[PDB]
Amino acid sequence: EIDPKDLTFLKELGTGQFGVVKYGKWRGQYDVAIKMIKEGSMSEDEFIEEAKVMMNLSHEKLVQLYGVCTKQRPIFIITEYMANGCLLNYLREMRHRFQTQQLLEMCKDVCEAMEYLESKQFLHRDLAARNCLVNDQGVVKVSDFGLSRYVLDDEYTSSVGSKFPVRWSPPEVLMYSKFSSKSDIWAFGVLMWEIYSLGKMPYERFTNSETAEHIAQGLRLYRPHLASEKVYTIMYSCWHEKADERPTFKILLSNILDVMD
Amino acid sequence: EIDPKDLTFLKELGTGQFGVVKYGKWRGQYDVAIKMIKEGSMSEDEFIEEAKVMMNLSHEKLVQLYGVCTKQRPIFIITEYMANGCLLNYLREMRHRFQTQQLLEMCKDVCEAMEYLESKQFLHRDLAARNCLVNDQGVVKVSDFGLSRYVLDDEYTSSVGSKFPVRWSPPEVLMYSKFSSKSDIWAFGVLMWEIYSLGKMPYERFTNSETAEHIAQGLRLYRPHLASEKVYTIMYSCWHEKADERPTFKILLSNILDVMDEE
Amino acid sequence: PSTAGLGYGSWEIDPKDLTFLKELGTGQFGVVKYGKWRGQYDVAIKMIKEGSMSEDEFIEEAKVMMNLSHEKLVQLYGVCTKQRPIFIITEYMANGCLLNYLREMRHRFQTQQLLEMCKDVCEAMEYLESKQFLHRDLAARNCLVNDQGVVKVSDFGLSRYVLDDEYTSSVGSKFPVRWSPPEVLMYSKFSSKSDIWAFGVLMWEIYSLGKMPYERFTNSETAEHIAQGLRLYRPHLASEKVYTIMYSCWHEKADERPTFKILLSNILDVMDEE
Amino acid sequence: EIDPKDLTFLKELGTGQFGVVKYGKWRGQYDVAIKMIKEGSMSEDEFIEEAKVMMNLSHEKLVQLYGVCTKQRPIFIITEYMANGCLLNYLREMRHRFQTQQLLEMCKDVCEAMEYLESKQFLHRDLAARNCLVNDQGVVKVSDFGLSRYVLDDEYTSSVGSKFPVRWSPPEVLMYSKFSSKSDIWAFGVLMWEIYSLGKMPYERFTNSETAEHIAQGLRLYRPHLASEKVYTIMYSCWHEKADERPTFKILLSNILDVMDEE
Ligand SMILES: */C=C/C(=O)Nc1cc(Nc2cc(-c3cccc(NC(=O)c4ccc(C(C)(C)C)cc4)c3C)cn(C)c2=O)ccc1C(=O)N1CCOCC1
Ligand SMILES: */C=C\C(=O)Nc1cc(Nc2cc(-c3cccc(NC(=O)c4ccc(C(C)(C)C)cc4)c3C)cn(C)c2=O)ccc1C(=O)N1CCOCC1
Ligand SMILES: */C=C\C(=O)Nc1cc(Nc2cc(-c3cccc(NC(=O)c4ccc(C(C)(C)C)cc4)c3C)cn(C)c2=O)ccc1C(=O)N1CCOCC1
Ligand SMILES: */C=C\C(=O)Nc1cc(Nc2cc(-c3cccc(NC(=O)c4ccc(C(C)(C)C)cc4)c3C)cn(C)c2=O)ccc1C(=O)N1CCOCC1
Repeated sequence: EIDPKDLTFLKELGTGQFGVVKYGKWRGQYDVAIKMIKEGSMSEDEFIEEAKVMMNLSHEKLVQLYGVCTKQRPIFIITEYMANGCLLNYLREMRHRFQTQQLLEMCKDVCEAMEYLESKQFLHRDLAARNCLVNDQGVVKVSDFGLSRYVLDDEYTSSVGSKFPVRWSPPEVLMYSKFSSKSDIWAFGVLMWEIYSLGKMPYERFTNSETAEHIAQGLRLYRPHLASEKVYTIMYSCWHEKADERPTFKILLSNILDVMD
Repeated sequence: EIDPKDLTFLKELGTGQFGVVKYGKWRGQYDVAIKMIKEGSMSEDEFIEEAKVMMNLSHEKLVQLYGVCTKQRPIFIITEYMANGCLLNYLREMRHRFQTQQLLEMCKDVCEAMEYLESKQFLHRDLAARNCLVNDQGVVKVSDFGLSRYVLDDEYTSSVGSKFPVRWSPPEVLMYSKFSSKSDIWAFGVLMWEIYSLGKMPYERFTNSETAEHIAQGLRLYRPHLASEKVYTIMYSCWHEKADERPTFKILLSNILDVMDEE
Repeated sequence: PSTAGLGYGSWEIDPKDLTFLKELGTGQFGVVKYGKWRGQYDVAIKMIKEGSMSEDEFIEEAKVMMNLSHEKLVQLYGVCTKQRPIFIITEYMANGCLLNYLREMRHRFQTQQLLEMCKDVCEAMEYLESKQFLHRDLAARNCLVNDQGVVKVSDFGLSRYVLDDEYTSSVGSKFPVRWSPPEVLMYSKFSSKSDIWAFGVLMWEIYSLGKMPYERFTNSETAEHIAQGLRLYRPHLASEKVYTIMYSCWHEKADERPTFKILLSNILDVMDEE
Repeated sequence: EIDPKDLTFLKELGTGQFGVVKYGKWRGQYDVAIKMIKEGSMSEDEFIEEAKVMMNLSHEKLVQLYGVCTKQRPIFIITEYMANGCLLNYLREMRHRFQTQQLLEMCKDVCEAMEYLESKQFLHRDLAARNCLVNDQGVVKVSDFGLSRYVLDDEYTSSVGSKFPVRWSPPEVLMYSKFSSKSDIWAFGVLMWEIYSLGKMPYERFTNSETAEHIAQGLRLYRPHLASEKVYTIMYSCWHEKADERPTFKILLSNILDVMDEE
């Protein structure tokens, strides 16, 4: 719960699924991003009671949420800042000409966060590159975890809506709307592909409708040019037909660790 | 050698590095493709002189040489016709909608062919999907083997020419132009990638001179969409930096089969 | 970028009203699919792949294209630009590519049928010529057939927007060398008259029932030799009267080539002569 | 058309209805302000095809449009640069404390501009001190005249919108969306009130809904303290309920000129 005395508004980050997001300083001290929830976008009545659970999710590879402004419509959601912005925007730029070692740490940065969330029995529900944000330390973090539950937008919420993350959804979500820890695993593997493909669109020559059938039909994404054969086996592992035969994040962390050292 | 009196020139099959290619009937029964070897394209003495070592080569998966015509200028080279045409054009097509089991088998037909050459100590020196043709039965065959030896274009034979097969070549060729079966091995792996990717150009967004630097800095290609985790493993194995650590075609054919038992 | 603020109107289609049904193959801009719009209309939908198109240029300028309406053009319904990839939505031609249709030895024409195909295209081209719009890649591969067997011209003026160096440059692998006049090959001088040159070649493609022009030569050899005045011979199933029309398209001097209007008049005269 | 290669982007000047505006220089010389038009904020096709009429509007007291950059996105609109910024701020300074003569001279500058637009059958349609700028010479000039027509925002275009200029609109605009020379006249009187009140908001203790209701009941702005009776008579003449009894900018300029000789 953040009083707005601390809150200065400096520059705007973008307008997101919940409307406008801003960056400033909270406490004239700790740099923040500032979600200014647009009215009617969010199930705030749902969000408020949860919010304790969400505030008690602490990890260094998570974009922590410092607090809320509940004594206003809009509500303000305050998060830590990532000054290097979108993972996707970052991945695409070849100016780094990113090293393979780099991309792998980037997967590790995420797996770390997801392992924590997994042990918290907490689901992202929408794990993608776009929902990852990079900081001044070149460190990538997971954002907007479990906030999908409160989206009021029929295109987003619905499995055939314009906004539903079909390309990150496992066989079961697409069919039975069955979200589990393992549906989180399916998305992480696709993120891994996004990272290795340096910002390429998954299934880019398929539409959302077509993607959703051929996922059932059994086909899968490529091994991106920069992935080793092992590095691929790890991502592909996320993609087992039966969800109970996919690894946990914990498992994926060990496989990833093996590869580095 | 063939009597040119037994060749009838029918349709066109386009043009090649030594010029035009035709299709015809040899003796009026064997349907054949004739190369006509244009002026200055080929090292002509130092062709027919080895030719018997290219001629005597026979395998189910190589496109068969039938002969030549050398008493005449330009010389003819007479080869087995392939209906289903270019691997690279065959591959791309929607009408096939290629099954992954279909790609690996096509990888098997190519590897079988390469292994036989390996046995007979015969380099190809330009292996790629552009250099494979498809018969009526969707059988893949490798052609034009050894012909890179006699080519009289510098752009083709010079590492940096605007023809040189840069995207299909190993570090030891790109930097010191050293050819063995292992640079023929490097070529197969890229070919697998071509097949699994349905006709994508390798290293598409890098130019030939750029790629020639980049592969020489350690990196490679993306295992294609339809490429399995184990399937990539084979194709990758071909791209070892030290040529010794790359596999033989004989091992590859086994590895492919062992995926074949399962997949 | 998108179409907002540009006054496209109904040309900016809401993709929610699109159904995707089958793949149709790939072109220079990537995948194309077949589908329905509003549950009522057969369409083809291009999905513009990344890096393939000068999207900013296309969007600013595409209102001219959308306003092209002729029964012999494969007309554009509209675009979806509030998203990526962009969708280009056009009418569906059920009988597909012209060359396969011609090459179909399963179908055997009267020659009068081939001339009618030439007329259809000429009519499409005369219209474009009237609107001062260059097609820039007229070729049989870029012609489609409806279920009445009518031939229509596709993908006019979209060449402007390709980013592939090899397609754009006259020295490139994908450039339409066999359909280009000397002034295009030597000087990159595009005009209504390069479209005329191409049309003559297209007529040759039709009357040869789908042969590739100059195919004994490479792209670079063809370029060199045309500049040396090489011209295509008369297809066997082509009369001298017909051959004369296509041949007229190939005068070395652009100014001496006919207009599409002149060509249409010539084609009608042959039809009506005999 | 302006070649943007000729333009430098040297300072940001905040954000308007169409988005960001920046300070810059044109061809090394001219000081310029550049509107970078936000996508979907403007009906750009409509503006462009009438834009010539605007460009040619030439008067000393108008913020001159110099040109446009449209072979692009975002589109640019390039104008004269005004150093002392928006009038409303300038007025709200006792850092500058005006004589009343300065205030009247401000009214005359605007009235001169309006008389010219009025002569061109061109409506401003959003005249207010917010849309008036002051150059380094202390001249007030009218800005963004006619650009209201091209706004894509129902909040601004709708009479009951949150952004609509309710406080500057005559009853026939509020009731009937009837814009004319006479609507610009009413707005001008409100603008004179803004000037003499040193930037107070008109009808301050009423909301837009209240203001509309009440002006139809005949509520009128009171005489600002620095405004003489003769000046108040002039602004008030702007506010007749019946549009055809409001003066012209020609008549208003004459009255202002008369006060200046005498007062
Ligand atoms: C107002 C604070 C101030 O002093 N600003 C300032 C301005 C200038 N010069 C200047 C500014 C602008 C400008 C900048 C932003 C936004 C707009 N408005 C629009 O673009 C716009 C208005 C209305 C409409 C409607 C269609 C009517 C709704 C549409 C768009 C404008 C106009 C434009 N020009 C040409 C300028 O010259 C300079 C300096 C300042 C300033 O900040 N200071 C001046 C000196 O003391 C320091 C502060
Ligand atoms: C790809 C754009 C980008 O890189 N932006 C960017 C961000 C940034 N820092 C941060 C931005 C945000 C932020 C801003 C706008 C919108 C959102 N998203 C949501 O609000 C949101 C998303 C998804 C959901 C669901 C629940 C999953 C559906 C809900 C809400 C966000 C997150 C947030 N934080 C914490 C940021 O730190 C900095 C800089 C940029 C940027 O544009 N660039 C930086 C790199 O170079 C310049 C470009
Ligand atoms: C993809 C179009 C296609 O299908 N072509 C096609 C091929 C075909 N069968 C044969 C083609 C050739 C042939 C034709 C031209 C050029 C070459 N290459 C060379 O001559 C050559 C290549 C490389 C080198 C080096 C050594 C690398 C330098 C030298 C020379 C070739 C090989 C040859 N043979 C023997 C063929 O059988 C038949 C038919 C087609 C074809 O046009 N179609 C296929 C069926 O549908 C209709 C269209
Ligand atoms: C020859 C195969 C065939 O018949 N295909 C076919 C097509 C069809 N109808 C349509 C196809 C397309 C279409 C599909 C893919 C790619 C393209 N090309 C481009 O998008 C393109 C072309 C040129 C350019 C430049 C810029 C000029 C270089 C860019 C892009 C096209 C055009 C489009 N429309 C509108 C179609 O209607 C229907 C059916 C078939 C087909 O498979 N058959 C025909 C009927 O018998 C069965 C087989």
